[PDB]
Amino acid sequence: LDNGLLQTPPMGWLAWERFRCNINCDEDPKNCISEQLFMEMADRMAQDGWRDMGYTYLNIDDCWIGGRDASGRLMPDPKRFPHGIPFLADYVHSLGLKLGIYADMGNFTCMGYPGTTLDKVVQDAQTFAEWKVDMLKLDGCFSTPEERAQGYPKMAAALNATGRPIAFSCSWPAYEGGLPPRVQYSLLADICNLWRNYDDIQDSWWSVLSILNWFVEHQDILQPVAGPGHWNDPDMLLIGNFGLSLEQSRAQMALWTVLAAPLLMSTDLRTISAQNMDILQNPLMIKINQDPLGIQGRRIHKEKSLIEVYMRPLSNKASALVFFSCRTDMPYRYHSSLGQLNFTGSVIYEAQDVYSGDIISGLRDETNFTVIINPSGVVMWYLYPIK
Amino acid sequence: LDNGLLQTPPMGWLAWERFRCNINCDEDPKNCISEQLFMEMADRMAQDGWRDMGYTYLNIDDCWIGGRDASGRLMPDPKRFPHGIPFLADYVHSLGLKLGIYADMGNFTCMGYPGTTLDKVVQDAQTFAEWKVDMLKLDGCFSTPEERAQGYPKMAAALNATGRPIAFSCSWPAYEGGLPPRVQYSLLADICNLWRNYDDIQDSWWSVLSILNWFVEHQDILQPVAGPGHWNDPDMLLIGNFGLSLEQSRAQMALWTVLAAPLLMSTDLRTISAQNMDILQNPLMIKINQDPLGIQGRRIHKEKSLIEVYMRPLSNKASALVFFSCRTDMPYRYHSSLGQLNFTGSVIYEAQDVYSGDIISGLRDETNFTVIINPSGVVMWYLYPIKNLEMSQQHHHHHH
Ligand SMILES: *[C@@H]1O[C@H](CO)[C@@H](O[C@@H]2O[C@H](CO)[C@@H](O[C@@H]3O[C@H](CO[C@H]4O[C@H](CO)[C@@H](O)[C@H](O)[C@@H]4O)[C@@H](O)[C@H](O[C@H]4O[C@H](CO)[C@@H](O)[C@H](O)[C@@H]4O)[C@@H]3O)[C@H](O)[C@H]2NC(C)=O)[C@H](O)[C@H]1NC(C)=O
Ligand SMILES: *[C@@H]1O[C@H](CO)[C@@H](O[C@@H]2O[C@H](CO)[C@@H](O[C@@H]3O[C@H](CO[C@H]4O[C@H](CO)[C@@H](O)[C@H](O)[C@@H]4O)[C@@H](O)[C@H](O[C@H]4O[C@H](CO)[C@@H](O)[C@H](O)[C@@H]4O)[C@@H]3O)[C@H](O)[C@H]2NC(C)=O)[C@H](O)[C@H]1NC(C)=O
Ligand SMILES: *[C@@H]1O[C@H](CO)[C@@H](O[C@@H]2O[C@H](CO)[C@@H](O[C@@H]3O[C@H](CO)[C@@H](O)[C@H](O)[C@@H]3O)[C@H](O)[C@H]2NC(C)=O)[C@H](O)[C@H]1NC(C)=O
Ligand SMILES: *[C@@H]1O[C@H](CO[C@@H]2O[C@@H](C)[C@@H](O)[C@@H](O)[C@@H]2O)[C@@H](O[C@@H]2O[C@H](CO)[C@@H](O)[C@H](O)[C@H]2NC(C)=O)[C@H](O)[C@H]1NC(C)=O
Ligand SMILES: *[C@@H]1O[C@H](CO)[C@@H](O)[C@H](O)[C@H]1NC(C)=O
Ligand SMILES: *[C@@H]1O[C@H](CO)[C@@H](O)[C@H](O)[C@H]1NC(C)=O
Ligand SMILES: CC(=O)N[C@H]1CN[C@H](CO)[C@H](O)[C@@H]1O
Ligand SMILES: CC(=O)N[C@H]1CN[C@H](CO)[C@H](O)[C@@H]1O
Repeated sequence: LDNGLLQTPPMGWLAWERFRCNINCDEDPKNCISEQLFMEMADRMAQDGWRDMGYTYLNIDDCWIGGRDASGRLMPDPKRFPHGIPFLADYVHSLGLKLGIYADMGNFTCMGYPGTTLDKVVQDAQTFAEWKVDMLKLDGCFSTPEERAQGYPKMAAALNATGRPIAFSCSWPAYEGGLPPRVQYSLLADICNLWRNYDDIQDSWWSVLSILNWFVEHQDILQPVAGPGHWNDPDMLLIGNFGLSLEQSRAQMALWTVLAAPLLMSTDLRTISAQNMDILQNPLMIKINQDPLGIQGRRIHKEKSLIEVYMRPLSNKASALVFFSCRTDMPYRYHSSLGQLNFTGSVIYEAQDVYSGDIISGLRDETNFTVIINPSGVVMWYLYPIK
Repeated sequence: LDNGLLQTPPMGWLAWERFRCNINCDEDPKNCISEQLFMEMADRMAQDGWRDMGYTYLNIDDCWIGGRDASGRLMPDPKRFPHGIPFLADYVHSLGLKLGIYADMGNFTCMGYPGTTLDKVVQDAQTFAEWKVDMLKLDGCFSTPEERAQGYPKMAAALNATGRPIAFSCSWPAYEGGLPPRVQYSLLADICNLWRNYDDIQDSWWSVLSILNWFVEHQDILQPVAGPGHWNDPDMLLIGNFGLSLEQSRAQMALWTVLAAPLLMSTDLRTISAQNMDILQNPLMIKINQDPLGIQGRRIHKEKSLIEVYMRPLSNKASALVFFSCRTDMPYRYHSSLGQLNFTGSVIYEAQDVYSGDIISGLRDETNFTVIINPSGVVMWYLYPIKNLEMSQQHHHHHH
């Protein structure tokens, strides 16, 4: 979407995966969807390095809505958002952050809150702009395909007409199977800054693998459509939650990075472990994710050993490689060379291991190397030519 | 098997899951299958609390064999076991541990090492006893169903005839589909101390779930067969390795305990984290696993919320309860009561949370309670009539 926004993938925090539709503030005040939750997360992002590392969006998901007023104007739940959304936008802005919100193209939100029907699209866009929102995720429950086909373009146009830059995240393709012929990716790129292609992530390794598999199965279609201002979105990071092991957490970060995915966390920033912070705040990893060329990577090799190799092209003749073990036994010594991974001949390279920080220098295409990859884990290199 | 052994489930360490068939000692001396590996693991078991908490077996799996000598006697790989197996058994015994070994009822071991064919069953049994081995796992690759039907009883008879008590772990049912009519559990209970019912565990939560699902699906058949001296074996613990999260690691420990499973670790004890050691060395957890009645537990409740409840009967009218969340979203507040979990009579109970150590007092059947269960995780209670506390302090003694 040609609105000047998200020339690199969005980084931030999104409520949904970890906090879901918990509205029981009487019994669970610390974890319910509420103004307090968002203010506390904003504070952590400001104070604990997140904003400084690039994590700038703080996004509200489903279950914020209270109703519509006599003029049809959307309102937040007054018990859980007592000061209203402008208050929260202003608070987040005072901390150098951006506020995202959520609506549904359809009669109701997925969890049954008031929907943004076709006849409400313009009003709702105007309300969000008036509130000084910075991003909108438009879900697609409780609509027909024809309604979504009218609605998503209508919302892009309505947001534009407000004059406020609002990043636009579109769930449209996920409701239509994610693929041609029903999904038109050139159309999506013209109307959306990012789109959810596929199924919601859940807090499990199986879920991560299911998403990775669908993305890699369809990478010939998906890889070319991503670029500055228009990203594929394989969903939220699980890092900091319950379902991923340490190796798996590091793997998701590396693989989302090579896929030029949004880095939208969804975890309790108030209690996040040092180990998990270190993954998410890895400076080179973020540099790679945020590479200005915005070229989504691909799986380039799959071996009978169950080692997979992904490659992302980067600025300044650099590349990212992710060596990914789908083995479930023990560490594996993977033997390769840059020549076996299709690199340019006669060039000499240097590599930095993104997780260890160690430097491997003087690699020619013919140079044999070994990387040790743990099960359901990765080794990631940032590689560039040297003199 | 009525050989006086494994009146409670075996606890120990088995090389296979973590170290597999790594024989490259030239490139990987610290992690290859070798006498050094076993000696270092024994030292850790003796020094770091494992033995003292009940982990007594240290078991060799596949890939130890060098060949057979001119008389047909098994030899370990001389480059990897330069001192021989008797030396290793002696070393392990000197630390108060027991040594397990591995063979295959078939032409070769699964990784292609010399097989214990029917003609070698007796000789190999005699060799193992002479080496002062304490446990034998008998795998089933490269055999026919008739060879297994002959061989597993033949090995049980051969071990018996050596006069040395050797705990006998039989893979037979895993090669027959794990179920009647092909598997005859009444025979297995008479010839084996434990048996691998089902597929090999791998270092993933999906694997743990697949095994749990199978045991729960078939628990009407499987639960009654387990007891002192004859256990079901759902395979090794994954705690300490790569695939399980913290919540999953605690779940596996709890569920294996409720199932009266062996607690056979397979992890690098030299680098295991304090957090994972704390799960595996939990004294109440181990007490429950080792309960002298040896009654395997069952899943007693499954709810549309994806919370499941398992219960294991214990000594002195105590019970273990595991509340298990198969949810994949966020912590869940599970509301229940003992009455809803088929506790009847007007007994007043107390519970200890096995992981937190917290005590919950004054539970009657009607008492509403809430437990907070994390996704792919558990809450586990040791539950007892409160009158047990008093009665346990009011026993009276006299000299004989
Ligand atoms: C509502 O919708 C409109 C229409 O889509 C948006 O207006 C567009 O905004 C974008 C982003 O600001 C503009 O794109 C930029 O144009 C710059 C100059 O282009 C001039 O020349 C072209 C022809 O060559 C004319 O069409 C145009 O009128 C301009 O006069 C470029 O310099 C920018 O380049 C950027 O990208 C390149 C590579 O991608 C980088 O090398 C640069 O560094 C730089 O980052 C960019 O292309 C676009 O021109 C606008 N179109 C129109 C018709 O006005 C509104 O932004 C939007 N409003 C809201 C609130 O959402
Ligand atoms: C080869 O195979 C034979 C079976 O064919 C095995 O022989 C059995 O060995 C076990 C273990 O040693 C024996 O079990 C023990 O019996 C002891 C004596 O009980 C006798 O007396 C009672 C009468 O009171 C009879 O009912 C009974 O049949 C016996 O004749 C018990 O004292 C032992 O108790 C153990 O367990 C209790 C807990 O339950 C503990 O408190 C005790 O401390 C103790 O550990 C035990 O039950 C069994 O009797 C033998 N059976 C037969 C038929 O002889 C061989 O062991 C096996 N050899 C090898 C090398 O594997
Ligand atoms: C989104 O909401 C609209 C408007 O509420 C839905 O349309 C309405 O749907 C109801 C029933 O769900 C319709 O009632 C039906 O009327 C016919 C008349 O013959 C009757 O035979 C049926 O038994 C039933 O009562 C109602 O007419 C209709 N109203 C309007 C104004 O269209 C729509 O179904 C919802 N869309 C989605 C995608 O969920
Ligand atoms: C287990 O082995 C026997 C014997 O196999 C022979 O010796 C081996 C070392 C190897 O070199 C084999 O190729 C030899 O055939 C197998 O029984 C034989 O089966 C073959 C059919 O493949 C048949 O021609 C012979 O008649 C059989 N020989 C005898 C002595 O019965 C047996 O099938 C193997 N079992 C399994 C489960 O693989
Ligand atoms: C790389 O390894 C291959 C196979 O292991 C070997 O044949 C070759 O000599 C090695 N190449 C170099 C340049 O050392
Ligand atoms: C337990 O909770 C239910 C509501 O969920 C209530 O109706 C019932 O009376 C409670 N029982 C007791 C003993 O407090
Ligand atoms: C594809 C898509 O937008 N899925 C969404 C489906 N609906 C929930 C909230 O109800 C989340 O927003 C989830 O991310
Ligand atoms: C059921 C069974 O014994 N499976 C075994 C299959 N064979 C390997 C060694 O090769 C392991 O021992 C594994 O535990």
